[PDB]
Amino acid sequence: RYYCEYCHSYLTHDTLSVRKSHLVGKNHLRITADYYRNKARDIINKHNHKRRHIGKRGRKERENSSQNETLKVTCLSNKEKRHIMHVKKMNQKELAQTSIDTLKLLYDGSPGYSKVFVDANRFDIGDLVKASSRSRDETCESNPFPRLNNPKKLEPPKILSQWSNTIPKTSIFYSV
Amino acid sequence: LSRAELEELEEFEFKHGPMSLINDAMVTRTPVIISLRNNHKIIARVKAFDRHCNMVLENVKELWTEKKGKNVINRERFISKLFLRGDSVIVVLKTP
Amino acid sequence: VSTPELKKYMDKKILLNINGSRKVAGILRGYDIFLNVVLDDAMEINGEDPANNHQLGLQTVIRGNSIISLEALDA
Amino acid sequence: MNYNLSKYPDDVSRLFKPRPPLSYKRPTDYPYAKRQTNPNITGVANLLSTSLKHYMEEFPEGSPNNHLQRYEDIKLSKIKNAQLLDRRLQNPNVDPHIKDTDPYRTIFIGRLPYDLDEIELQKYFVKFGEIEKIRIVKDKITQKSKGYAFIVFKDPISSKMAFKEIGVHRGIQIKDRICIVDIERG
Amino acid sequence: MKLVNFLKKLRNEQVTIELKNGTTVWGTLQSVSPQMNAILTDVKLTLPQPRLNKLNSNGIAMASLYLTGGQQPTASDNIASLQYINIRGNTIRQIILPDSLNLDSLLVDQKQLNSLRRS
Amino acid sequence: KIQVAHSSRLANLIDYKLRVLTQDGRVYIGQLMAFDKHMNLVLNECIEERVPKTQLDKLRPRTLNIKVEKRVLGLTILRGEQILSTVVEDKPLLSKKERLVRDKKEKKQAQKQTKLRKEKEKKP
Amino acid sequence: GIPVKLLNEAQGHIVSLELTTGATYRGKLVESEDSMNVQLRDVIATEPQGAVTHMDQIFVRGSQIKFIVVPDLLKNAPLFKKNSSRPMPPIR
RNA sequence: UAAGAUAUCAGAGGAAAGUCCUCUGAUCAAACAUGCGCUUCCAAUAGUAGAAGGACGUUAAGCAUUUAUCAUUGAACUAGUUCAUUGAAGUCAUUGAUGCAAACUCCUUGGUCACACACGGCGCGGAAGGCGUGUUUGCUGACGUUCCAUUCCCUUGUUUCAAUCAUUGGUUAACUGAUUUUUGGGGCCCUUUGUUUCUUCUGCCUGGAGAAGUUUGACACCAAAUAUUGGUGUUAGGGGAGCUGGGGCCUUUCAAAAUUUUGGAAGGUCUUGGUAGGAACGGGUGGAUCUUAUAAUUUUUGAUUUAU
Repeated sequence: RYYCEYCHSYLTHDTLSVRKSHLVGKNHLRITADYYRNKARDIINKHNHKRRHIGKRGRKERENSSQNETLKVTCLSNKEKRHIMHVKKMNQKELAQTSIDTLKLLYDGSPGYSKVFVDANRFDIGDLVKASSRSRDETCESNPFPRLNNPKKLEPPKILSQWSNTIPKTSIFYSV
Repeated sequence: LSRAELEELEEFEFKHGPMSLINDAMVTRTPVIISLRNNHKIIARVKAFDRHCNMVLENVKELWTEKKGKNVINRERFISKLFLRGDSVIVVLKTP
Repeated sequence: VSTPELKKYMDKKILLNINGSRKVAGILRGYDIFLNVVLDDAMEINGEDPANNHQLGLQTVIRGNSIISLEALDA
Repeated sequence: MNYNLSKYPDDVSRLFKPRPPLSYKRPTDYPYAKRQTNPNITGVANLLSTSLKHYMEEFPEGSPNNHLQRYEDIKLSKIKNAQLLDRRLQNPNVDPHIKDTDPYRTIFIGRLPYDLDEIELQKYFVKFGEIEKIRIVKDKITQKSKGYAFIVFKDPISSKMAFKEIGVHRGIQIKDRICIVDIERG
Repeated sequence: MKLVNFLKKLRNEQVTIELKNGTTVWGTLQSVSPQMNAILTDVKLTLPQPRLNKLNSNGIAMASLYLTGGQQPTASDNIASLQYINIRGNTIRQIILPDSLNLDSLLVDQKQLNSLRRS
Repeated sequence: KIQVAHSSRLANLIDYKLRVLTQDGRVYIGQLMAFDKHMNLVLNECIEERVPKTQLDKLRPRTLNIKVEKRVLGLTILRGEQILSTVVEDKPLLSKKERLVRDKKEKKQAQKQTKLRKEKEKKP
Repeated sequence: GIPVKLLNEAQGHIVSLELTTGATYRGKLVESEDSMNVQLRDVIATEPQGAVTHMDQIFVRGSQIKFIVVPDLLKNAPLFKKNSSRPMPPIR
């Protein structure tokens, strides 16, 4: 007999094709997509709880650290730490999905932009994406002069929220 | 075929077939020469054999020669009891 | 046991390496469970492209104990 | 990666990041074309068959195959089994014990309880016609009831109706055992 | 018949497996598999020296001897000791079994007798 | 170094960092995770180690030091045909007692899933 | 056998090869069959003397594969769970 | 891909030959216990160390070497060499590759335990084997069906001293030992890094706290499309009572043999393990192994000792 252990279910009618109908079935794909999403975070979320080995401290260092004053520690509340871990987890999700693609935005009206950045129609990748519009025929006859009320200004540089109040308050020149 | 049918077939091919040379060499206590694909030959007496041509031997005398720039030497190594894997052999003769 | 699925390859020009050094290009007709393969208009490729290259025959069949790789030089 | 021709969506496909390309290392074994087992295998020579005599004089008597004598013990014992059977087949028109009236009148009854008697045998078999004789057979070597008997009916149609009835009927229960019936056979 | 079923009864014996390479392996034998996968214990795997005025020995096997991690640095001759070596069957060329054991007790296969005794 | 169990077959020594030899004289050293009828095996974080042709004169019979050129390749599936022998290197990160503990908690947790699945399939 | 069942788990991910001739292919793996033979798509092929090229589609007799390197996140796919609890099968 | 099988041997018994089945021996194996003056290993604090393994790290363009296409046509040329043109293929590299060696830096691992600073063992552990007895079992695991099953308490910085309080025992109100409550003093740890990392909720470094809960359940987390459904994981550690298994020892009772040895029953003492599932039975049940199809190109019955 045969079964798929992501779904945990046995196949009802065993043939080769019923397997392939289950192997590329919508239900089964959503399981195996979700199964590896759980094993991804679990290696990171279950952080290596290391084992400590405490040495018997010296007579010398015990006197040199006694004269040194005891520093204050900061412990947050349970309600506080449940929110701050909700934030810091959601922040690391953002740094995954940045993908800084300003450079594609800069060469928009150039003479080979269809052939290099559209990426349905390169050579290296182009045959593979057609399986799984802005065509390759585009030349520099259409849109001769870019600035004819068409172009958008460059989106300004991003900044950190936490340190949003380090910015100089006034601009040097008067913008419109 | 059945399991009993193959037992008849195996007794035939050992007795009335090409491997009858080995089987008639085991029973009659006649020494054989064997050539392995090692390019060295062993002069021995058979005590058992099998389907795969592997065989347990007794009073083995191997005779292996080597050469390095047309300088030859003939080495002789004696062994009491040996068990030979069957793929290694290419030709078994039965001595007169 | 199972037949190798080269169903998408057939009737395209195909280079393949026989044992070690010899490379044989032709148009793939048929195949079997052992990967012994048969192809039309064969040509043995070498280092000099027109010079050492010579044609083999109208139909030739290769044993699958000498296929290493089999690249499909077409779509 | 960019394209990801896979069943999964773009996040999950980017999750299986492969380790970077394998570093190249210049190979140490032999090239696949040049690979071969040792050729030039010098055959079993005449000079080799001349040097056999140094081996032959040293070990002139081979060791005895005593593991073969375990097979020659058993196969010869099976032939001696046939000869004791051959001593029996020469010895039924003789036995005295099977040598009353017509053999077409004789029922064999078999598997009868060791602990039957001829009177219970007679009761059951007299169900299918008048009896001319009985005999339970007992081991002549010591009188263990053998579990068979021979029953001679006044007519062979009553012998074959007794056969019908009380053997193909699963075996006639007499005392506590299931008793085949046949015709005489012998 | 399988003569590999003879090797299974040869268990806890000193033995020399001698490989296709030319590497001999002197050790204490354990369970031999049906495909002849012999598995040894207190072993000492070596290469002989084909003398003949410095004829070069097996180039691949010398690499595979050092790689095992058993070759000690001050091994002057080419040997390597270690515990436990599992050996894939097809590589066995010979097996030099010891002088003491009697073949006649061991070469009587049980399935050979159990076919004749049953018939 | 490490003393392996005197009768321990390839099925027993899962998680033991092995030292597998191929026919070409190249060695793959890693944690074993599966095996098979014809003895092809899955190592976890293996490293192929090769003696280069230049170093090989140094191993010919006369402390020797050998420049072993190695390359990382994590999670392989070897082939059987190629393996020549195996040897044991390290022992697993978890104890012998602790590998029984993780079995019984996982054996308990696996059974809990089925009964929670069967009763979620039965009524709905 | 798990060694082979793993290779099916790696469809549509980048893998490597090493053919016994001493080549090294590394491209996305499209098909595999039970004899460990594979079809790779969009590959980079490294000849035994170092020469590298690119080929769109390649097939390899499984008999000549020396090893396959798989993505490292399948090290904890459920082939490797020792104690597994399958449910009772449906009746045929 | 299929079929078959689930240790072998020997004896007695049931339905002259063999098969089937059952209890009695031997051997073999697994699991579990449990021993051996068994073997090996387990890191400074009386100090700023060190052992094993790495670095796909640096010094470093180190030092020492050797390498950068072939064919066709003309000119000059010695009697090979340079220049220009035409064709063929062409991993990248020359700060390379190959050999030699050092220094430094940094990473992962552990009993950084207890007692002692004392002229070739028999401290308490943990890790890894070898060897020996005993019990169970004879491939192993879910699942169903009838049955046997059937507990608690304290603690989650730790240790030590002092103060008092309570409880229990010894002896002639007093003394002593054990245990518990409130405070104070001293020692060590707090990386527990989400400040105890068994959950949830409250909460903290001038403190180690408080509330609720513990498996047909609860909690955490991930995924969506417009609350729901589908997935992964957590549910712990320490001590004591009970209850029960195994081990050694002691005394008593009994049977055999010639005061002793061997076996069985009970009580006492030391030590060690378990403490919520277990038995029978049942299936067109799962997986393991074994034999044969299978020595005929895709693994194991030889094309890698470079060999004439």
